[PDB]
Amino acid sequence: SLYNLLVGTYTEGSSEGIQVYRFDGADGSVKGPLRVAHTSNPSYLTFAPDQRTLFVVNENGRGGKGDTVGRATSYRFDPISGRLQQISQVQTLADHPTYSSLSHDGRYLFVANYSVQPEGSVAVLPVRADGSLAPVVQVESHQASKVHPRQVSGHVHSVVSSPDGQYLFAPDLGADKVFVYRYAPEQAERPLQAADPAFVPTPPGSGPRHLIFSADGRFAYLTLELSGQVMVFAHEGNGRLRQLQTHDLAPAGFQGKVGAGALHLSADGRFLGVLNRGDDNQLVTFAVDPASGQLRFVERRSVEGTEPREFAFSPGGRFVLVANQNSDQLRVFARDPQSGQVGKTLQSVEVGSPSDLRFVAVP
Repeated sequence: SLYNLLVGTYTEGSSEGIQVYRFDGADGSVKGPLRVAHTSNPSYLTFAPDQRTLFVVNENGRGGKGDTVGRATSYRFDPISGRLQQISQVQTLADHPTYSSLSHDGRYLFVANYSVQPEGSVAVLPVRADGSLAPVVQVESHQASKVHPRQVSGHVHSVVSSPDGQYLFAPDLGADKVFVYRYAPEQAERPLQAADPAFVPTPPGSGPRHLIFSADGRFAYLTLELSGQVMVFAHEGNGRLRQLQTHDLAPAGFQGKVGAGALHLSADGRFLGVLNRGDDNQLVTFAVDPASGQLRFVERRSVEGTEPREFAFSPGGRFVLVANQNSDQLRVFARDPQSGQVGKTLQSVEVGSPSDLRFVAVP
């Protein structure tokens, strides 16, 4: 049961770009890399539904040694050989683009410019029929909350459409808000229209980061980086969210820094995994109530490294893989798809500053 495993990375160290590995669902082994696509800081990977057209953010910023402006790059991917072919590359108009997503009709790539220095933004990039990117047509920056030093300017950390695709949600870690836009392709010159409400506030100094929706669009889950929490919302459609629940990621009595990072639901909708960084460095697993969407704590598993940046459940659910950015390693763990429990460490993979993981089956 063999899959391509594409690994995004930061390229300040040994990595030279996107690394292509092979994952075996039969034993959990990771082998490679087979190929590396040379490019600057390809830290987040987004595939079109064909699983052949790949969109990448080049998370460059002004204080870098190398390229200093944010870019987005598109690729074609051959899942037989592992080959990646660059199609196009354009500026995102702000530093550190760190996340992207395609509009539901494929007409645009929404980009989250994080921008360590002022100012971050949502950027809108048209996508041509051949998968090439066109220059930015819209840029939206935001007012910051100034509750934490990391919030003196706006920092967009994800851009996520509702599953029906009509609205685009943009958690801004510097604003303590999730901004909400209506997607209006009929207005090619400004496809993102501010909705009502225009945002969903989060607690002061909480740092909203990543948002996901349940498959049925009824609920949304949001990490709060600075507070070390995950928030549960009911999604009403029309771009409206109402708060249901907030849960700490670290136990009561945990002394040490915390940081909430990536989150993903399992393919059966039954479990939510959330990373907590800081001094905690755990994958936190919750059971998801299908009726209320609320979360019940199941377990915490040490990621055996520092700054876990992303993770991915394996396609069959019998493994989970964590990218430990500061440790320069991937870790593969056994997983029980029934209980959601994460077990024995099966392998550690040395890779420079890994930041994202994506599975594509080998035809």
